[PDB]
Amino acid sequence: QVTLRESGPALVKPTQTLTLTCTFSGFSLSTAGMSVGWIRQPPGKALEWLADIWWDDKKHYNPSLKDRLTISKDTSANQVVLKVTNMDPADTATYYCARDMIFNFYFDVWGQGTTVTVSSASTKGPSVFPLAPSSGTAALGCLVKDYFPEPVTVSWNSGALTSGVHTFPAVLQSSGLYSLSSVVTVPSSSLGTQTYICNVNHKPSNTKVDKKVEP
Amino acid sequence: DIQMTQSPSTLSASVGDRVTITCSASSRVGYMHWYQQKPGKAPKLLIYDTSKLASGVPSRFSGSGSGTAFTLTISSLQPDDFATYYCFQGSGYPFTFGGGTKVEIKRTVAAPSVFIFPPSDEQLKSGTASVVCLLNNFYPREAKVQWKVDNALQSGNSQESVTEQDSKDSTYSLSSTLTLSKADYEKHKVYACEVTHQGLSSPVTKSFNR
Amino acid sequence: SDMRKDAERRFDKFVEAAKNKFDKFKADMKKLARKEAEQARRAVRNRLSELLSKINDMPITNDQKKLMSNDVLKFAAEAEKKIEALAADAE
Repeated sequence: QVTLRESGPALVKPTQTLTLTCTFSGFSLSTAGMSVGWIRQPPGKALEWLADIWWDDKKHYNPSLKDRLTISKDTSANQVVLKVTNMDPADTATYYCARDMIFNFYFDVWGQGTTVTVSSASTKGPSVFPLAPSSGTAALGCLVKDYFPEPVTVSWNSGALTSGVHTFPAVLQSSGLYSLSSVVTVPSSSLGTQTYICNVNHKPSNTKVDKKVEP
Repeated sequence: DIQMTQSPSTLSASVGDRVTITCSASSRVGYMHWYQQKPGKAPKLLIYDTSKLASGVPSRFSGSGSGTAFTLTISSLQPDDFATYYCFQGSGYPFTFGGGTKVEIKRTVAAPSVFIFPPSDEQLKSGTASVVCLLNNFYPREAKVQWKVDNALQSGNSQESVTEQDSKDSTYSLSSTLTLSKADYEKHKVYACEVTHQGLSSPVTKSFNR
Repeated sequence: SDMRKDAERRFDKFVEAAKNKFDKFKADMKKLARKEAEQARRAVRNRLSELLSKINDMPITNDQKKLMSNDVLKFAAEAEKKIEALAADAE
């Protein structure tokens, strides 16, 4: 089971340095042939390779990030660190680490990615309001309002309700805070008997909220 | 440094169609790799060393080519092949990806199921009132969503947001969010969402009072 | 080009050192033959590793580092197989 997991801040002020860390398992940078690389994806744009490091400690960097990158390894901890200096708004992206081999020269396993927003604004947690059904099929949901930065996750009944769920992409409101709704269809019959709770997680502010949605 | 051009950048096709994506490079590469990326997921390797299949990849996928010109082929498109597909070269530093190609699915028409939600009491305690309209599971994406408020047609004060195409049934869902002050909200009585869409023979209106 | 031939030979040599030592074994002991197995696999791995380092240090293209590293992996693996077969001849 090769796994990688990117970690670091969700939010960085312009001109400051971003420090990202990949933690992996199921392989090792002490093994001959092994490599770890970093790739980023701006929201709605193309993948862009940034850097890699090899088991013999040889490094490469994308010239487009001219001199703002330092990659380094800690073999014993199974950790690769990437430092990006003088962050500007165009560096806002999802950052991924992935595993490469001298046999491959391609990435076969990726982390889930970590989202970085470059902004002068401050972290702010969401408020959650139920979208109540009234009175075949009924719908209900949660409005998740006034948070910064991206992302939030939403689940229903702690993962036990997944079918019929739509969680919409967020919109940046004129106030500079994001809003989105998550909704689900259920059969009318289950209203008033089956409990519906929506679990909102906003890691960049460490907020968790659980909202009961009743008629 | 090697740049790749993918064509097309966007593509719609029905389930069962043969689909072809070409990736021409700026100079010779010994190999071309292909990634598939779904809505907010990490890229998954799909095809490597030009034509070899990665694991958990169905046989309907394949690649070919050499030098500067390469192709990715899907031999019979499925709803879960909805994704963005990127070519990638590791033959030279810096490594580079193509700009991508969005594959969308075409299917039969499906009308939205429409729902309207009044603002919660909890929210109204703050200054704002958010009135929400849901259009659920429809095709195609095209839809008019109108707000009437005591029959005045609103303007400039709602935002639309749409989901990515579903990976099992290929439909869309959409929410329209009419935002108001509590002051403006309590002034008026009857709030209405009016949906027009190709699968509705005449528009559909959902509404409420208070 | 000649790097193929040098490695294919060097790896063949490893399985002969095994072929010899297993045959005099064939001519505390089950313990001994499992020790020899672990050593000779450790020799194949180490040599693989050594070659990959030398390959990655060469001023060549990635495609070439890739052809060479895969050539060398395949022989090293063919050797682990051939040597794994000799342990079975004991076990």
